[PDB]
Amino acid sequence: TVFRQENVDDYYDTGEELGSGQFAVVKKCREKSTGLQYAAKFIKKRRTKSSRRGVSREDIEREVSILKEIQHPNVITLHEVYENKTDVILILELVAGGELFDFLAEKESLTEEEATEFLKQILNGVYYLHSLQIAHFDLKPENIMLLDRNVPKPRIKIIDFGLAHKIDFGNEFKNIFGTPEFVAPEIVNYEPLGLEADMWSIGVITYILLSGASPFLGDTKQETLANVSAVNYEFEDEYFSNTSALAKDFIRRLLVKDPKKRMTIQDSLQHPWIKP
Ligand SMILES: Oc1ccc(/C=C/c2cc(O)cc(O)c2)cc1
Repeated sequence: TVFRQENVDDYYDTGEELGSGQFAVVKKCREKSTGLQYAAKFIKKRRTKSSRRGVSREDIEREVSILKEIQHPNVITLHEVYENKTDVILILELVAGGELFDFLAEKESLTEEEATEFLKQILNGVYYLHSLQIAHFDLKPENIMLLDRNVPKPRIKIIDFGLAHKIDFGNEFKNIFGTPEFVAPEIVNYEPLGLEADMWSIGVITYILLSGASPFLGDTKQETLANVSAVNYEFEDEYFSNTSALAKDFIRRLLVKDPKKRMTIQDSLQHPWIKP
């Protein structure tokens, strides 16, 4: 599928940089015809078939195809796509309140009410995605953006569909692999993957929200991955002594090695810690 090949600068002006990663940079921008503001994600294309730099056309097209399906208050949306010889440029919805990661670095730990206010929105977004058989595969606090961080109960949107896949057979076997602290054991073990992997990541996020600590983090990536595969985590009393047993139960039923025994998104919404 081809994208708009007019110069994006003919239609948008860019401003502050929002972040950058291995293959992409995101810049705030403003559409000239409407004055409306967006986030332009410039993804570097692969320059040869066998290269390891840049992102393959197949991978870019997958991210775009999934994003085109999405319209939900808790998930980022896609406005337009441009391309030139060097980049594909996604014109994404602008969510300007910063990463949940940075919000957490300030509070250092959330109350259960604050955590569940965020988690209910994350669960609602993931429920929408999983209902469409979309596995995100990269859920973590850096990929949850706040609309406005200066309100008591910030609203959020899930971002970053660079690893997302449609799961139309119940599992995909593609060597998908995200951030070690957040990947499920089936990712670590290179096993068939499905929607269940996201539910594990939600368990990790919840543990972090409540404690400020990462459940599986070792001193090296290989230690973290070994800890994940072995389900090597525990609720440290220093962090969790005043946390409810029901909150621990919610986490415990997500950090389950066997994907078939792990809570699904629907289970998580009915769990007594979440359900009103
Ligand atoms: O509306 C938005 C759409 C996308 C983004 C992306 C921000 C971002 C943050 C990082 O730490 C690294 C990165 O590569 C990108 C921010 C807002």
